[PDB]
Amino acid sequence: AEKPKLHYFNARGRMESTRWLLAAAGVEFEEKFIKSAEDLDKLRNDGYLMFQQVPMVEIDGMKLVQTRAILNYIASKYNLYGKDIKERALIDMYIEGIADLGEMILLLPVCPPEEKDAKLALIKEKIKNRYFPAFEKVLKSHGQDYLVGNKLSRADIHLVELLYYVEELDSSLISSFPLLKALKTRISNLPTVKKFLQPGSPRKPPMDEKSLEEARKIFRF
Amino acid sequence: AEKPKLHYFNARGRMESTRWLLAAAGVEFEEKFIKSAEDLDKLRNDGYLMFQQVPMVEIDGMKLVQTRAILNYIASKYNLYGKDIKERALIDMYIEGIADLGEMILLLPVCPPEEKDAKLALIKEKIKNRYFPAFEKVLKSHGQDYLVGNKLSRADIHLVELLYYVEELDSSLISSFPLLKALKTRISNLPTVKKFLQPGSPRKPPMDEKSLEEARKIFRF
Ligand SMILES: N[C@@H](CCC(=O)N[C@@H](CSC(=S)NCCc1ccccc1)C(=O)NCC(=O)O)C(=O)O
Ligand SMILES: N[C@@H](CCC(=O)N[C@@H](CSC(=S)NCCc1ccccc1)C(=O)NCC(=O)O)C(=O)O
Repeated sequence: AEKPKLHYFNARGRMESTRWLLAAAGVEFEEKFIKSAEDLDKLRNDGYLMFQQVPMVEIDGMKLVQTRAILNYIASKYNLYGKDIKERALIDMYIEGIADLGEMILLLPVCPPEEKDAKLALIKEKIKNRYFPAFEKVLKSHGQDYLVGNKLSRADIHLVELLYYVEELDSSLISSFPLLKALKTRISNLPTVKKFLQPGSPRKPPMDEKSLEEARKIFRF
Repeated sequence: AEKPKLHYFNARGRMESTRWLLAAAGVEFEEKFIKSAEDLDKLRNDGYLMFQQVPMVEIDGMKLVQTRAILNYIASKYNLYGKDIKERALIDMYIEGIADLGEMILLLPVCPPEEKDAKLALIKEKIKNRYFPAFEKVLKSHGQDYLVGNKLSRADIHLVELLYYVEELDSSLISSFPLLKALKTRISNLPTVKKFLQPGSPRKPPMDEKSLEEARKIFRF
């Protein structure tokens, strides 16, 4: 049990940001894929899940649930959480904006069909007018290669992950954000992240209809 | 030196857990209330809001947005975030469960009238069968006065705040969790918290009709 062990169903979902961070940190992990409501109930009954939910990661003797608890620990453990409390505040402020946007995109597929169009348009408007400007502005103001402390952090990893999902959405959205483009390229070419982006890795594909129906079967929603 | 300043409207909303945490830490703070969309637009134009939203807290030379960024910083600063990353992992796991429940309760008032009762019922069920059981188990597990590290942390503060909102919802819900009942009593009698719970503190009341209108008008939803 040297490898962290990720419990989740076979999809990006709430576990993918953790997959990215671990990979960018060069940490190898195992994944135990939930395939059925029965598998989830198994974990639930063996007392593995504090709030009866996944994501859960077995790491360092712990059974960590809650996405942010997992990410925070992993980021600290591998020195990707800034150097002090004030760097951490910037990292936290940045990645919480990223989380807000990411949550909107993550849930788009379960928007009621009569709300789907307006929600997509809202997401595009916020990307254009709120989130991309905010992060371009940060890069522009210190001119450095990384978001915080002139050094690779979880913030660059989380943001670049999001850039890939926005590109899947509408490849034109990032067009007028040169600094964001540059960041995506630099980060994507880091050896650990390059390897994750390449075919064959544990990186997961966009959720399709089949996958969405598996999640409804498993999590009973 | 300079007191923290809390930028929000005059309500609990997303700023109340910050008010609790600062107050519990014995930190005096000031509030600048937003009363109109025009006040919000000023903070925006002034460049004070990274994502054009509040909560915003001015603290130690930073304009901190994002509830979790704010709370994380304050928790670390006043030694309420555990003594090592393993304790922070437990704290994070606990408080993210508290966040999940708090979010359901926070947004209850903006449920459409034909969803209000169903949603309320779900909440009560999750309190009774998922969340209170988890936190009671943690307390029963080590038998100590505080959730983590045998010492006051943000987890105790965030939980007890939540126990007060649950009491407003349905005073019977806590009835079969003696350790939670006793935690609430103990934390409520810490000098700093006791003063916050007394009249005249920055502690805010439950949202009533007018408050909600002020919120729609101000934040344009
Ligand atoms: N705040 C928690 C949330 C955990 C959570 O919601 N877990 C889900 C599983 S996570 C999820 S549903 N993954 C897919 C998300 C998704 C669904 C549909 C379309 C797109 C994405 C779960 O366990 N449900 C069972 C239950 O609560 O009884 C966290 O961040 O870890
Ligand atoms: N993830 C962010 C979210 C901040 C946020 O949503 N702020 C709202 C204001 S906070 C909120 S609306 N508080 C009221 C809570 C409430 C809502 C509905 C019913 C009852 C209470 C805002 O600024 N909206 C304007 C905009 O996005 O353009 C954070 O935690 O800080």
